[PDB]
Amino acid sequence: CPLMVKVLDAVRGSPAINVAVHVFRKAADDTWEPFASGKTSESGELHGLTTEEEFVEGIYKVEIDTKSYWKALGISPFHEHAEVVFTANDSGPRRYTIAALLSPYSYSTTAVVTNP
Amino acid sequence: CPLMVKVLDAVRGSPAINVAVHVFRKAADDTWEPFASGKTSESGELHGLTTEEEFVEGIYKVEIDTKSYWKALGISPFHEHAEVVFTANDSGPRRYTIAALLSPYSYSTTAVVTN
Amino acid sequence: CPLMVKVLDAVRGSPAINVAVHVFRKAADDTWEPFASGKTSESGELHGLTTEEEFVEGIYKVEIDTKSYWKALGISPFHEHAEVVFTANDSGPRRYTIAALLSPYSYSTTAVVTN
Amino acid sequence: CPLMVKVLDAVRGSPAINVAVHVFRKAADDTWEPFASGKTSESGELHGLTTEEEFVEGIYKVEIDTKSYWKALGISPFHEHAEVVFTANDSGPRRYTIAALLSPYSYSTTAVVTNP
Ligand SMILES: O=C(O)c1cccc(/C=C/c2ccc(O)cc2)c1
Ligand SMILES: O=C(O)c1cccc(/C=C/c2ccc(O)cc2)c1
Repeated sequence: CPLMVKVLDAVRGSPAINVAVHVFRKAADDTWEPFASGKTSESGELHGLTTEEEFVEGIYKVEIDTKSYWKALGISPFHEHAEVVFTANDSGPRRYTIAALLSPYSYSTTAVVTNP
Repeated sequence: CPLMVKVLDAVRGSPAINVAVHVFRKAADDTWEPFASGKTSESGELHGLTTEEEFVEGIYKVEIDTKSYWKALGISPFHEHAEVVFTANDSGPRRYTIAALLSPYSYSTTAVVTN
Repeated sequence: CPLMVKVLDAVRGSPAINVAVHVFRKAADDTWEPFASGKTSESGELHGLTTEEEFVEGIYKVEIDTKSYWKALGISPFHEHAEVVFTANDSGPRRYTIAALLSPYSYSTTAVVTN
Repeated sequence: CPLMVKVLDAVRGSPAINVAVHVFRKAADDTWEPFASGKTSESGELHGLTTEEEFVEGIYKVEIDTKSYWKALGISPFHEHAEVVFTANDSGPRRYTIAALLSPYSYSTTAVVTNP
């Protein structure tokens, strides 16, 4: 798993379950091409987005659909989504975990990057 | 001042000074059109981006150029930039402060919306 | 104003108003002695805690009563309070702002230290 | 594992390894009694602090020794430690993960609380 996403809910003190995530990769024409998508599990984790072969060098955008998440729980949140944009694999293959901690008017995101 | 941006540096414990910030408004065709921009001041703040008359309801994106900030400090960062995307709503309070707290591999952001 | 405290609410997107804050200074016997206290204002800020003359080098603790804040909003929170413990250092910049961003099961805190 | 601690480094984008953690529990006389201690592993996790039997109702303080961590890496940080104080098990046994994300002048902490 070269790319994993983990989402936590700071209101409930729980994993954020069933959060939609869309990943894009910048193409040669500078547009955002759809790359992979999925949703978080009961553990707040999303695995299996991509493979070592497919996850080449590039600029990637991980869009976490926080608004849709909060609305389903009866909260009208501030943000449309949380976007995480980064260059990947520019010094060879790495494993990336993108973590996000969500509140209705705030989020934090961090990356853990390891060398296989 | 319906929209203010404040940026802080979690490594040095200081305002993040001279950070480029670009604001975009989402157009009818879903593209992002430039709306306003500037650089944070010595206090890490950017005022005067827009006016009440111009800041109508709509979807806005605030892009903070965090990569350039870290590179100028000799620090290699993770993100290309920080992006804060939100809907302006007239029902809610009138003044929006978008705050961002920056680390090389992490950022947080919150909105303080008041009257 | 060598020491200011600012508290924000990440659920409502607002200042955290009327939050009790207590500051302690560590004594020679390692106990925490009361130093200053107050409640945050309508802007979520607490000014006037101390003076330059009184705020000497030492270890300080800022306790923010987050539990009472959430309970007053009908929300069950995790922490008893938020505690920020730090050393005041004369070598560094003169003004300390301790900021805290509150959620029911999480808080963040940063220091903005300036001249 | 009713109590687990996980620590991440926001400067390096990595687990925070070898971070000392001391847990205290408030006694009947209102003093903080030493309860358990340990340090984070290569994954930034600390397991095995306590047991279901030992981890009774109480007010607990988890002190994460962030200053000692940052100093070893050549950074003079702001905080002495990060303290996390909470009532545990007041509605029956729960599993607690205390997570902390560290920077030299800032930290964030969150709790994930699950029912076994
Ligand atoms: O709004 C101001 O005037 C203000 C002034 C000084 C500090 C801050 C901090 C905000 C913040 C953002 C994210 C986070 O995780 C913690 C704190 C805000
Ligand atoms: O890496 C994991 O598996 C993991 C597991 C459980 C919790 C977390 C939390 C991360 C986090 C993110 C943002 C923040 O502000 C504080 C903590 C990460």
